[PDB]
Amino acid sequence: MLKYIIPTIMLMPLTWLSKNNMIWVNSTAHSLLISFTSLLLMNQFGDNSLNFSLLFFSDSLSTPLLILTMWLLPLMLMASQHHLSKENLTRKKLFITMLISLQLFLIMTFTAMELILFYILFEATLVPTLIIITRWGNQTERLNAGLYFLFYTLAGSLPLLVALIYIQNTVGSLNFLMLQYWVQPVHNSWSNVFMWLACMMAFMVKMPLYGLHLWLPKAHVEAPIAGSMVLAAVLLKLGGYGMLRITLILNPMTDFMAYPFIMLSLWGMIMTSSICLRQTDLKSLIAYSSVSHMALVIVAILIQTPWSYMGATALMIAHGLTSSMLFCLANSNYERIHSRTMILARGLQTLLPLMATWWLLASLTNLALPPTINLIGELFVVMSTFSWSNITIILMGVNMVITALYSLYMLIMTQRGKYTYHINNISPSFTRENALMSLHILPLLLLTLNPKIILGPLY
Amino acid sequence: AHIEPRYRQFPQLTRSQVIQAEFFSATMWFWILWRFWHDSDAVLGHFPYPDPSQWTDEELGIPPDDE
Amino acid sequence: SWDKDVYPEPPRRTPAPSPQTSLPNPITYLTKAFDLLVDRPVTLVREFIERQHAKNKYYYYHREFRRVPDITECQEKDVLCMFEAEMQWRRDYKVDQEIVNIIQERLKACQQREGESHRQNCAKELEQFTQVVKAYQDRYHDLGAHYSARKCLAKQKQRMLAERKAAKEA
Amino acid sequence: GAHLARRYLGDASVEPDPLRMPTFPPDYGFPERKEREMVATQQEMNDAQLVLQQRDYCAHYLIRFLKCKRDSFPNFLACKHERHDWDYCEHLDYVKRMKEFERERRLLQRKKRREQREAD
Amino acid sequence: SGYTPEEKLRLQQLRELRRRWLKDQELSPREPVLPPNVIYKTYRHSIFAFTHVLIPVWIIHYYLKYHVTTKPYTIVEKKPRIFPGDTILETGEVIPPMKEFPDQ
Amino acid sequence: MNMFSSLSLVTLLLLTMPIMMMSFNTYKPSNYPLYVKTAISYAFITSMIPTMMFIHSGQELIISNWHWLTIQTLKLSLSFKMDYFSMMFIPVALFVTWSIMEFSMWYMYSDPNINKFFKYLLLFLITMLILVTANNLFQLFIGWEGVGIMSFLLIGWWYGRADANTAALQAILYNRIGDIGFILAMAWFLTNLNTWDLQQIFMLNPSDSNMPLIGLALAATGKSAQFGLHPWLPSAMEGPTPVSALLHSSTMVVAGIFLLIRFYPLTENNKYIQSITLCLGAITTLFTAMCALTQNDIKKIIAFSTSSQLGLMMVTIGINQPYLAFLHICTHAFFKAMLFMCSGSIIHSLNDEQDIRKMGGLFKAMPFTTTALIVGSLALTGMPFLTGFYSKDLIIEAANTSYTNAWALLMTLIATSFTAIYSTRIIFFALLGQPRFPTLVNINENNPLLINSIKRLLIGSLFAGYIISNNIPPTTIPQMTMPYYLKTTALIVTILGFILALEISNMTKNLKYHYPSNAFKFSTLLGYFPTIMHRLAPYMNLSMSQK
Amino acid sequence: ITKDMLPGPYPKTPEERAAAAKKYNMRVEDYEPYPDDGTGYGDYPKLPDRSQQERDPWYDWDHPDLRLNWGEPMHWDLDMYIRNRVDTSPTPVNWNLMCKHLFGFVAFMLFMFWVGETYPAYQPVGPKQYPYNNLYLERGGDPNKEPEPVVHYEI
Amino acid sequence: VRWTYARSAFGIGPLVFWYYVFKTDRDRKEKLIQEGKLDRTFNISY
Ligand SMILES: CCCCCCCCCCCCO[C@@H]1O[C@H](CO)[C@@H](O[C@H]2O[C@H](CO)[C@@H](O)[C@H](O)[C@H]2O)[C@H](O)[C@H]1O
Ligand SMILES: CCCCCCCCCCCCO[C@@H]1O[C@H](CO)[C@@H](O[C@H]2O[C@H](CO)[C@@H](O)[C@H](O)[C@H]2O)[C@H](O)[C@H]1O
Ligand SMILES: CCCCCCCCCCCCO[C@@H]1O[C@H](CO)[C@@H](O[C@H]2O[C@H](CO)[C@@H](O)[C@H](O)[C@H]2O)[C@H](O)[C@H]1O
Ligand SMILES: *C(=O)CCCCCCCCCCCCC
Repeated sequence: MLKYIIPTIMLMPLTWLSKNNMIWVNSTAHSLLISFTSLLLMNQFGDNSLNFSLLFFSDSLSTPLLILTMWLLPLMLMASQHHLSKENLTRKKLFITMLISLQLFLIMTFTAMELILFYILFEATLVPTLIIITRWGNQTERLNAGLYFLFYTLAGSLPLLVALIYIQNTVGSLNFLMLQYWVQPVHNSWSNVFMWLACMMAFMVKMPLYGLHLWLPKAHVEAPIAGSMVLAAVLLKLGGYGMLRITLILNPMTDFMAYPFIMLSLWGMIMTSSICLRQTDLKSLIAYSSVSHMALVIVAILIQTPWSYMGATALMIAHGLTSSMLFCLANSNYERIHSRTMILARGLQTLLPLMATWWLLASLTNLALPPTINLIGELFVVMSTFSWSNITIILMGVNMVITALYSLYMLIMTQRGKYTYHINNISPSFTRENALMSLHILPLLLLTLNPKIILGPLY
Repeated sequence: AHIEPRYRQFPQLTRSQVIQAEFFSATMWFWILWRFWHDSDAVLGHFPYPDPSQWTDEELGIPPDDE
Repeated sequence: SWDKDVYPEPPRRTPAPSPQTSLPNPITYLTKAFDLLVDRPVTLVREFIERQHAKNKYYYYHREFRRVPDITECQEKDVLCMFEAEMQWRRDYKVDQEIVNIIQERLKACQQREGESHRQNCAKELEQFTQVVKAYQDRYHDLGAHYSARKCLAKQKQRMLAERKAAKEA
Repeated sequence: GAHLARRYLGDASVEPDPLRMPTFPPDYGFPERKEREMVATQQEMNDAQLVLQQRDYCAHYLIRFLKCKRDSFPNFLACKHERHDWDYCEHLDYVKRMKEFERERRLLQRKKRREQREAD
Repeated sequence: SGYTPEEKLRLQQLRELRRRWLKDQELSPREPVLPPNVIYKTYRHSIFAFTHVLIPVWIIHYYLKYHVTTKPYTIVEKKPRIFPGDTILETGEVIPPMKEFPDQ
Repeated sequence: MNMFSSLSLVTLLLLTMPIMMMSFNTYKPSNYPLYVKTAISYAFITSMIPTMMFIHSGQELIISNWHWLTIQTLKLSLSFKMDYFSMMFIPVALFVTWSIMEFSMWYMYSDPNINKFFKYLLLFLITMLILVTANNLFQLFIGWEGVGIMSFLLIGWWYGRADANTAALQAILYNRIGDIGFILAMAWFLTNLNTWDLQQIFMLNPSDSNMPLIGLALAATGKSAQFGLHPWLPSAMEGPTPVSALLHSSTMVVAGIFLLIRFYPLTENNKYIQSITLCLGAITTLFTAMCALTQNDIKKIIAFSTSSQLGLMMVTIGINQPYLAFLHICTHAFFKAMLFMCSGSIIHSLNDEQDIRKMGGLFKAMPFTTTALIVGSLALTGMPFLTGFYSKDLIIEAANTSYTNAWALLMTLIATSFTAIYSTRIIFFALLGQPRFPTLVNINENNPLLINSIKRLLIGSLFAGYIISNNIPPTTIPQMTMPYYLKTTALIVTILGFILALEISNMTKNLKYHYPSNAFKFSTLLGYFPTIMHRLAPYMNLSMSQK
Repeated sequence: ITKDMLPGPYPKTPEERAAAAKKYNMRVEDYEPYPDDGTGYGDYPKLPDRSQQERDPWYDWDHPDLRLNWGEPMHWDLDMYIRNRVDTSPTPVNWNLMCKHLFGFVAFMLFMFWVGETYPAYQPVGPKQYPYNNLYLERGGDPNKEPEPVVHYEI
Repeated sequence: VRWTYARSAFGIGPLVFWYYVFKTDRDRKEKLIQEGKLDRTFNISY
């Protein structure tokens, strides 16, 4: 993994040593080259994973998440440079440096063998994240509202640290390869119930789980576009990636300890989709859309069948590209009207014809139109949870109806109908914006031709 | 505009549309009469329908009332 | 092209044309038009390509995996022996998925081939599909997403205990 | 038909039950019936790939019609005689079913007549 | 119940401008200033059949004959119907007739 | 098989070529609509060659050409089932689409986005042919949702109109409710069997098929707009008239019926599902026919005519006659697509007037439109030996002589009579009488695109039923022995419907003052299903969201 | 926007009620808050629960598709009352009568279908007969076994 | 602005309900599988 760590670090000298007017050109060009070389990680095997060294490994789960992470850095740079153009030069380089350091922690996080090494990096990603959201965020409101920092660290980060420390004492190691052979069953015990919650609550909050999700809409309304892109696309998948790994050592206690979280996810899947129908803020609508989609991933991970793990991996990648594109589409409107209200500017298809095509494609993938990988992932989770209990088809089906409703409602409200009379500064879509959208959707649709490389290790 | 609009009057027609409308109206009636002549059974009935009250006890194998 | 024994097909019986109408058969004429405008030009192009291929002849091979001890022979917590047995079990699991796929493809090919008589003429294919699916279910069903040779063996021993017990009951 | 008014409004005791009839021995009342003879062998229908519902006691006339239909193409008007033989052979079968229903009804009346001849 | 004298005057003044504006939407003769019989129907159709039928079937036939049909069970025919009195091409077999039908 | 299979795929591949050429390959936006019509016309010719081979010797194939994905023991491939139903439906749909596209070349002439309109019709056709030829459930799902989205994009064509956006989103809502049944079948077939292939499903032939078949009945209920999920089809009239012609004939609405026909080997042996689809169809066929009696919008009447005929198709499925249900899909596509093209011809002449109360006196003013409308109306109402008679007549005979629900049979016969009433209603108010339209007369049907497009469907509406019914092979034993009063029931109630409708129409001329009735308001307002359901259901959901 | 032109806490005193009424461009007699409870509406006006389809379509609205003027207070549930969603326009038939006729129609048809199952229609014919033991072998029956024979006789 | 400011500024019951619906179903299903009374003849995908 040093062939990706070292070039990523070298983006920092490159950014600080570029000519003043070349910082965006230089970093975007070279970060796209790192993204190109990330495709060499797809040297996967049917039986073994790609174990590079004592610290890092890659398997079919982390590999697609790594490629998505490395793809997103150039896209974030393209999306950020317009609104940072009035920023002074030293602050543009610090902003770029935060994004590079965020990628450095993410690629290391997804490949760490040792779960304690994963924990330190899994938390180090918050330092660049909060700095980006707060220092370049919209308002004076605190994303780390204090209550959320306390609840998360007390009920999430700290219990996970103690559980991991406890596990290594008992097992003698937290290397994930070792945990595959030395795993022992978890018997019923009040102490074991608390180990289970400790091992899972941190990832539940980051997913987020329904009932622990109110932080996510607040963060999106405050974050800059790059913040929303990384947060939606990857940072939520850190919780999903963590659960897919740590559930190896939690059986068979997950057989019953998962019921409350499945209930929260199955019900919260419908409650958050319905909320999307009465959202007045695009960024909030997309944020609640992510909660609904990540409810499927939690259910898939907790019932742990081969089909649900394949569906979970596909869902995480598909949502990453789709939710990121939706935030970029909303941001482009915001950069003209300077408001997140969804009802303010209407009938935009009349004024921006091609951008309306990007909107339609983003909405069709969001509502899981076949054969997009959005549906492939969602169908697999639906197929698996039907076996878990046939009644779930009712809740899964109803959510499919509602998801189509708010996806097209968002498309209809903003793109169709009569345009707003007094808004007279809607300039034609820039090449930068059109290319930003097409770099989201083309890879998303091309993956329909070869879905196996996003189906994870269970494939 | 080879057909001028008129005010409060019957529109100007062409011969081509009137002749074609009549040819296909007359085709429909020729077809219905031609088929009815040759396939009248399809409308009235292909085969006779027996009256079961006529079948004798011998052929239905009904034993005499005292057997 | 493929192996006829693995993917069997019965001998084809096509009845001879026995026309009883003076009208020309437009299908036979379109067949000649196809055999002339489409097949022959296509065949010429392919034959040229296959000539280039014959000039350059190189070979690829089907990888062979020597057998190693199973998980039943590994020492507890001996990862070095558990690793090789675990990889071997995964390879066999992947192969067994494709053995079931071959049997399903036979069943589906049979149904289409037999037309309206498939219920009687595909009973052998149905029986074979039934037994293979049963054997696959016995091995690998209900192991979970975190399956392994160890959990496969635990399932087997549990099944072996139930079989052994019902023998006493008999 | 009138038979439905009889069974639902009138006396259902002397009306054949469609889902269970015949309820009397086939020989009863018949000094030695003949069995129905099937012309088409069982392999012939299998080769012809007849639909199972079509593999009844008329299949030989359908096997003939399907052969002529293939052999007269393009002429899709070339098999009216083969088609009519199959249609007629099916009509005769339908009439035979109509006799069984009447036979079952007549007998159910004979039973009733004899049951109430006794108690009298 | 009609227009007040100011209402009529405002309407008249907006009529002049509105009608002048619409007259100004008409295009000049030069505008837009752009930058720099059976055979015909047969050629258009003949070239269409070649590009949109012949080439596609050449590619499809090549694909099916040499790439699809060379893999097992990719194109599965329904077996032809055999009727009594047929002659099998592959073997020369002769399917026997059916029994003599009873009169009908 | 080399010619059969090659020509089977070139038809599909050919229809996608105008889509690929949109990437500026010799692009000639001068006449893209003409290019699309030509591709359909050539696609019709090539599709007729496999059809002849099937007609000849019953040849059928499966083409599983591309292996897409394997999920352990579930291999997914791009597989096309080129069988009885695909053979015969594809030429009909291509023939009908060819006429609708030539008609659209005239109807949509002034639309600035003419090219985009024709691209959407082509995609709308492609997703239907993915549906019909699909050989596994996943590929069937791609087409199933494909038509749904194109329905949304074409119903909401005029996107500045809020009513158009509301009808487009209504179609999606009602159709995705039906898709719960589709995924339920997919989940059941994957779990209880181990396949989404139709071949392995029929080979295993489960008896405990209530759950997967209730899922398919629900999926067909929404897509083909049976009672319960039906209001969206009338609402879909917001789209341009050429959209309604395709929607109501050779694409979306018959997909629900087509799905149940595909699975007849399962519905054969399930008397419970047969009883559900019989009753489900029977109420639909009557209820929608009753609604059409009092409608005044010409597009609404024809839209309810479709729901009533789709109800009759669902009845045919429920009396265990799937091959007659298919024959009705084929025949119905001819005269129903024509009726929409005749309404559009009238609507266009009268400057976008769709209310029959503002029509009248068109019998001579529009002679060729009148001829096609009369032929179309007679074909719809089962006039002997026209295209509609070869399916409707046999369906009523087969329903009469089956072991059937008695109430469903009576409701099916009354709906047949009502068909003659609203068909008369269109002829009486649109063509007869004195003109009731504005004083500046722009009536002009003299356009070769309009004449030729309607003429081809008129020829189909005369001979298509006879030609098809004489070429398809027997798959059932048609029941031809039956009493006279059951044999002639369909014709008799059709004739009494015509007689009973003349009296009602003529009383509109008496100088008597009407009096509204509870029955009249019930039929006019569509039984109040939209007014109650479309207000109450959104209210409960939307108010629930905020709190 | 300043903080004094924004929604605030529930108004207690008539002086405040005046201040909020002015804040919302409403007259004092028209203004009324929502009931003071945990719902958290604040001092936002409670406006008539009507859809935008009831507003004069001919008036020259600033937002013609929403039929809203600029500066006019927006109903709380406005996004639920846009012309694409809930409509409250007066109906030609009273709401309660509509529900009784619709439910009465569905109730009467469902009952009648149940009766139709109880008393099915059928023709006066015996069962269809099939050869070879009711097609025992064709229906996939086991050929190692022998079926108890079914015999059909001529009538 | 005032509208979107105010807007942007039952409960456990359904969760308890759904818990008993699914928990009961999966207990009935689990019992049948151990008694061999549940048909899974061809079920090998999960
Ligand atoms: C899209 C563009 C992508 C560009 C990059 C990928 C293209 C690379 C193509 C190189 C392929 C060469 O593949 C190579 O072909 C030669 C043909 O003699 C073979 O060569 C070998 O084969 C046989 C015997 O083994 C002999 O004919 C030959 O003397 C020997 O050297 C190699 O065993 C094979 O590996
Ligand atoms: C799967 C592989 C498929 C390989 C296909 C290879 C491409 C072969 C096509 C090359 C020629 C395509 O030509 C493309 O279609 C027709 C051809 O007449 C043209 O269209 C032309 O004919 C139509 C009617 O026939 C007219 O309406 C149009 O005005 C005229 O320009 C398109 O403007 C052109 O862009
Ligand atoms: C194909 C055959 C179809 C036949 C369908 C027949 C069943 C449908 C019945 C719908 C009407 C039911 O009517 C039921 O009684 C009356 C009106 O009838 C209504 O109640 C009221 O209606 C009207 C108006 O106020 C009054 O004249 C009536 O006296 C009063 O009872 C009930 O609210 C309704 O429940
Ligand atoms: C006799 O021939 C039976 C078949 C003919 C049609 C029967 C008509 C049924 C009358 C309606 C009864 C409704 C009971 C719910």
